[PDB]
Amino acid sequence: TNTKGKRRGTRYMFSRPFRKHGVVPLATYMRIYKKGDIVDIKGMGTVQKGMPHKCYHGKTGRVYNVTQHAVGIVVNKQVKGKILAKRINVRIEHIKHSKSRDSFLKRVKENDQKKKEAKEKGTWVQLKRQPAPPREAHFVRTNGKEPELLEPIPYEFMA
Amino acid sequence: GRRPARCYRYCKNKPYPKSRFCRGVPDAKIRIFDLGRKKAKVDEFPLCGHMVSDEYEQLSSEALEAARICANKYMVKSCGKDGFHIRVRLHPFHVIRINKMLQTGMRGAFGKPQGTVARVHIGQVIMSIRTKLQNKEHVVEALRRAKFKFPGRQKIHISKKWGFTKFNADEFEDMVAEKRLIPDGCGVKYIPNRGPLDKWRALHS
Amino acid sequence: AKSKNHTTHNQSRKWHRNGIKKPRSQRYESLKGVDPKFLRNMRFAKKHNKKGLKKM
Amino acid sequence: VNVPKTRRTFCKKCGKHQPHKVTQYKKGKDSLYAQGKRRYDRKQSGYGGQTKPIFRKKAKTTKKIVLRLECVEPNCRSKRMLAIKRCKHFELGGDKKRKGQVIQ
RNA sequence: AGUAGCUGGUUCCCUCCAAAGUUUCCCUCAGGAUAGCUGGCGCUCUCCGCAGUUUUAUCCGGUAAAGCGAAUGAUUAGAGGUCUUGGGGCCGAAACGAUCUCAACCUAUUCUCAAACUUUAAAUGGGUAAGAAGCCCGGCUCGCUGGUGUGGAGCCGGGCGUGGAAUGCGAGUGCCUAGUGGGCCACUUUUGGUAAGCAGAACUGGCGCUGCGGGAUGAACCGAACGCCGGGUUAAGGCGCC
RNA sequence: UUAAUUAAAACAAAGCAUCGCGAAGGCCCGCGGCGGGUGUUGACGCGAUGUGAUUUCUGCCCAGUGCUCUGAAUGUCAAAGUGAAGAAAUUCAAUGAAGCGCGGGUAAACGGCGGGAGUAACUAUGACUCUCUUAAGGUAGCCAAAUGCCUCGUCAUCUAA
RNA sequence: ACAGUGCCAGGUGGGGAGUUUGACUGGGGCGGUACACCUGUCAAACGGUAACGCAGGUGUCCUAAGGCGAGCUCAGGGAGGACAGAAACCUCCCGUGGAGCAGAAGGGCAAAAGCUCGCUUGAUCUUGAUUUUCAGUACGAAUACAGACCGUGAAAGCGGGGCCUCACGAUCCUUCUGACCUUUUGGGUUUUAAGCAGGAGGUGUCAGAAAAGUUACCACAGGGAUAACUGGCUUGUGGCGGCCAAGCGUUCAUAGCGACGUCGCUUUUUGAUCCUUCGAUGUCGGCUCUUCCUAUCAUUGUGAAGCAGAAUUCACCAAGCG
RNA sequence: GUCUCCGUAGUGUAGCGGUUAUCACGUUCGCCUAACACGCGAAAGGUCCUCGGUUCGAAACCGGGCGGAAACACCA
RNA sequence: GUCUACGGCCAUACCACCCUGAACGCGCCCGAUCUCGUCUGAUCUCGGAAGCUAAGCAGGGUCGGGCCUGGUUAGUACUUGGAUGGGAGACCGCCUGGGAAUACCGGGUGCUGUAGGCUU
Ligand SMILES: [Mg+2]
Ligand SMILES: [Mg+2]
Ligand SMILES: [Mg+2]
Ligand SMILES: [Mg+2]
Ligand SMILES: [Mg+2]
Ligand SMILES: [Mg+2]
Ligand SMILES: [Mg+2]
Ligand SMILES: [Mg+2]
Ligand SMILES: [Mg+2]
Ligand SMILES: [Mg+2]
Ligand SMILES: [Mg+2]
Ligand SMILES: [Mg+2]
Ligand SMILES: [Mg+2]
Ligand SMILES: [Mg+2]
Ligand SMILES: [Mg+2]
Ligand SMILES: [Mg+2]
Ligand SMILES: [Mg+2]
Ligand SMILES: [Mg+2]
Ligand SMILES: [Mg+2]
Ligand SMILES: [Mg+2]
Ligand SMILES: [Mg+2]
Ligand SMILES: [Mg+2]
Ligand SMILES: [Mg+2]
Ligand SMILES: [Mg+2]
Ligand SMILES: [Mg+2]
Ligand SMILES: [Mg+2]
Ligand SMILES: [Mg+2]
Ligand SMILES: [Mg+2]
Ligand SMILES: [Mg+2]
Ligand SMILES: [Mg+2]
Ligand SMILES: [Mg+2]
Ligand SMILES: [Mg+2]
Ligand SMILES: [Mg+2]
Ligand SMILES: [Mg+2]
Ligand SMILES: [Mg+2]
Ligand SMILES: [Mg+2]
Ligand SMILES: [Mg+2]
Ligand SMILES: [Mg+2]
Ligand SMILES: [Mg+2]
Ligand SMILES: [Mg+2]
Ligand SMILES: [Mg+2]
Ligand SMILES: [Mg+2]
Ligand SMILES: [Mg+2]
Ligand SMILES: [Mg+2]
Ligand SMILES: [Mg+2]
Ligand SMILES: [Mg+2]
Ligand SMILES: [Zn+2]
Repeated sequence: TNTKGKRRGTRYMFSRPFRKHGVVPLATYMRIYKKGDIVDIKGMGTVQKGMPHKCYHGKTGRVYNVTQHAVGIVVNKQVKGKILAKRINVRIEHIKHSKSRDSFLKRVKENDQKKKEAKEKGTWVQLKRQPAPPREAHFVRTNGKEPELLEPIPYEFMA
Repeated sequence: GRRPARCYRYCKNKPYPKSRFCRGVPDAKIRIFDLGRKKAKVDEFPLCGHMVSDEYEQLSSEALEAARICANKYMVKSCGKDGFHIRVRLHPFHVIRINKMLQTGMRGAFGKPQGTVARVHIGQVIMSIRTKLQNKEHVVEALRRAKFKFPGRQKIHISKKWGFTKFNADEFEDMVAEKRLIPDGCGVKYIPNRGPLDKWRALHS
Repeated sequence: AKSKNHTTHNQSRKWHRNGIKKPRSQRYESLKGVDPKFLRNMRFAKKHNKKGLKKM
Repeated sequence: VNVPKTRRTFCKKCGKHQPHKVTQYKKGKDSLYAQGKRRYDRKQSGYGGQTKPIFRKKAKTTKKIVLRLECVEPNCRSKRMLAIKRCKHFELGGDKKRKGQVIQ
């Protein structure tokens, strides 16, 4: 069997990328984390304090508590047939603001602007996204050039 | 002394080199990979034939040593001891184990090193011979005779590259004239249009 | 005698019979585990909310 | 392991850091009139033989060292037990280490 | 009527639902407890929520491949330098004087490699988001923070419904609970082993619990899953005769 | 002698050799006693072992384990008794039966009884020597023996084999 | 006045009594520990994932090797300098870590996490929350805080052990520490004793019995979950047979052989496995008797020889008869 | 095969993490003797089996090889 | 055009060598009384202002090494899902989708925030 060691199997997971070792850039500590923020957890081997456990590496959760150095994150974890909402205390070196919602918050403002504007013009504008539709009919101009004929090439043993 | 080569024909295990974890591996049967006139310049031997594996299998170091002898002896007989240069292109790095029985049985069955093999892919060159153009038939026969020391299926193929270089023979002569290639013993160095211009001054002076 | 050691075979089939349900979500989440110093003030803030009742 | 014979640590009676004398803790001798020893004597009397287990399969080769601290404050003289990790060799107030010295 | 975690047996019908051989602990390994898997009783709503699916964004990863004229490790061949060292020589009065010659060294190349190597780096995959529990305004509380009526959190009032990707589907919740806790097989991946109808894993699907058409025959293959019937048509397989 | 698969080389035996005991005793029975057997006995006896007629012999070892003998000279050592402290419970101390430790004896008590190297004027052996070594280092005998793996040992005899 | 007897106490006491004499495990035993832990790999790019799988480590060590601050920069190399040389010490230069950080390995680390100094005891006192294993229990270890006391620094800060991943232990009992503490039963004082909270004494089979053999005189309940025959899969080993052709054969590869290699076949060897049989399939050998195979020793008919004859060798059809 | 153990002058052997690598025999030199032996006074001589590692320092401590010697291999 | 102080991202910014630097800066530089620290006022600390861009630093250059980014490698290698496909096997082809990395070839060589200077 395997060991129950806390950091087993993190040889590559927690190591630093190639030629990106050494000092931690200080903008890592200047990020502002509020209650309700979505953050992606990514353990960093340079700082050994407040390390998330390996199972939380690559997961995204919500901030519920902010201390001087860490935050409390409610992150889902699947254990067999159930998913538990787990609360982990992670130092802010091992997290980053998630962009997963920014595309949504961009759309809301665009939605809220368009909804307001269209209303005062008495017009209807699409607000819901749609899946990419089938391409519509179009013309392809030859420009008096016959398409180049293609043929399969003969086999060649380039051994 | 050793098991028949059918017992280790196929690449069933991950590569198992001789390392600090696999210790006590006996020496491989094949220790020489180049014989003949190794020192011939690039231009003396333009022709190059290959023995190319048509199978994905394991070739034992004993078969590589035997084939090398079989191919080399013919070349000496038909082209002279200085009319060719042979290069075995496979090195037996994968170690094969043995679980030696006489009795525990299958308890603690992990085996001890027994030998070494080369893992060869489909289309991978096994050994190469370069010589003069007129010796084309003698290369093919030398490699045809060496196919009988190996398991599986091999193909003899006369390369379109010049000698043991990576450059086509139909344009190697011009590339040397234009100084894109510089003879460097058995092979050629490639000179790009890059780097310090003092190199260009040296070549062109 | 010897027997089988371990398997998770048939386990995802069992987990999905009653569904792998996500945790239940309520609009009000408990303040368990938040900073004690922060929580002490939030209680003082709630306690004196009635002071500004008339102004509101 | 080498531990100083004094340390300035927290005293619970004084409620502040104070100098303490450090010694090793030694198990006291057993009373004959502890309820557990009295109950044992009664259960062990008469016939029947041994009535409680006798532990044989010892495995540990060391003990946890317990420091006995005593507040030097004349009026307080409180005490406290402070256990440290396992060690085969323990001494109090041994010679301190030195660096850059010739090892004769 | 000794005990038996062990062998044997355990008595009418129909109807509905329907498993497990796995997790952890146990002087635990032919057994229990425990979670999972089942059943029953319902109840709270409904006629928004959810999903073994994709889409769109957004993160996570170090396997496959590749690389070794990139680090670590292993490894073949020549070539050019060379006094910075050595062995052969070799002319000597002899020295770093001369003369070569073969090695070690250095410099560009070159063949071949890695489960316990790696700069690169997939496919499949794992999280998260895709709104009303939202957004935007005005105010109030604070013993927290503080150059600042600053920050942060909470609370009160008000305004906004094009319910803000596709598709499908009614959901949520609580008690009590049996049997099981010997499995085995196949595609693919995969460890040991010469290999095994061998031993051991991952994923999914099966057999076990399951008939039926086909593979002559057959637990698992291929097709297809079953109330009692008539007609039609098929699948996989077939159409000399049986 | 194993009734009913073993008749024997097993058991017994005479012979031999040890051991305890002089009776308030040895050995043994018995829940019990002024109990009982040996014992209607008394060392040429009774009790307990080993070996196994005769013949010839029975080597060395008391380190081990046993058995045994000496003991205030004397470490440990229970209860009771003695002394001190205390309000007492209690605590402490001094003292110190056997037995263990300590020292002798004992193998017809259980048992035990080596290794390396060199060396004689051909070769081989090696009487001889050096060395490590235990409580002795297997003596007289005897042997491929019912005991020797290698092993169907080697030589001779017995056979055509 | 002892024998002796009664009752206590110490010794002896397999004469006798009762009981125990682990588990995993390619049968069991012997051997190992895969039984509690940790690193890399397996492992199939989230996590998880097995074997008596692979390579290793663990039961410790540290008054500093803990804490803070400052100052420095390491391995190696090049070139110089009395004795001095391969290697002593001094100087300059290059040096991305090729060193060091207690230990196994992996990660991490350069005005530092290393080296050297100065000061120190955050290795202290205290309540909850969380993470890891997980049943979302315990322990262990670890993470954010909160309250005190402190250290350090000019200060921001940092520190409640060791840069991170291991380094450890329930109930009952005993022992120590703590309070102007509670109880000590009709009340009061005082010893004692018991409570309450926190440490320690230990269970390594590490969620924690107190434990030696032998049975061929053996017993019962079971087991084909499991060994000793046959049979079955496999064929390493055994046996038999090809292919290439370096050589041997005076000459001459192939009359006859044949290295280095390599491809098969067989189930008259031994293994490996454990599918059937443990409410029983009689376990070696011989004797006797029938039958079948061919991988042919003889015989019939043949081809080839390094076949003069004779004898012999190789090959073919071939198992009728021996 | 599993388990345990051992390699030190020419021979047999000690070595209680810092030794001028112990002891005896042996060998070489000088006395003694007419000469040998015995005896007396002196001298030399260890690839600490080999590779690697921790250690300020390894013959010693820890791993891997190379030789070697014991103990087991049972139930059928 | 540009610098100084403090920065963010952290080589398009690094490394090597060469050329040029107006003004203000930053420096080198000159001393050791004081503060402070050294075997040594070299460093550190302090007091200065004779000299110089020599150096650091800034800008530029090199068929420069590196680094960054494209192309090729290549719809290749690998890969999800499918077949009563092939083949004795080893393995391979096809169907439905995804889709790399060297060598080799090209291009580039810091951007920028706050505050304060210089530059008719
Ligand atoms: Mg394998
Ligand atoms: Mg099971
Ligand atoms: Mg009693
Ligand atoms: Mg009964
Ligand atoms: Mg049982
Ligand atoms: Mg237990
Ligand atoms: Mg059963
Ligand atoms: Mg991996
Ligand atoms: Mg690969
Ligand atoms: Mg299987
Ligand atoms: Mg069943
Ligand atoms: Mg079913
Ligand atoms: Mg079915
Ligand atoms: Mg059929
Ligand atoms: Mg019909
Ligand atoms: Mg038919
Ligand atoms: Mg009888
Ligand atoms: Mg009879
Ligand atoms: Mg006797
Ligand atoms: Mg004696
Ligand atoms: Mg004897
Ligand atoms: Mg004798
Ligand atoms: Mg007894
Ligand atoms: Mg008994
Ligand atoms: Mg067992
Ligand atoms: Mg995976
Ligand atoms: Mg520092
Ligand atoms: Mg604090
Ligand atoms: Mg430290
Ligand atoms: Mg209990
Ligand atoms: Mg009273
Ligand atoms: Mg018997
Ligand atoms: Mg027996
Ligand atoms: Mg059998
Ligand atoms: Mg064979
Ligand atoms: Mg010949
Ligand atoms: Mg079976
Ligand atoms: Mg089986
Ligand atoms: Mg039967
Ligand atoms: Mg029968
Ligand atoms: Mg025939
Ligand atoms: Mg100027
Ligand atoms: Mg100066
Ligand atoms: Mg200049
Ligand atoms: Mg360039
Ligand atoms: Mg710039
Ligand atoms: Zn005090």
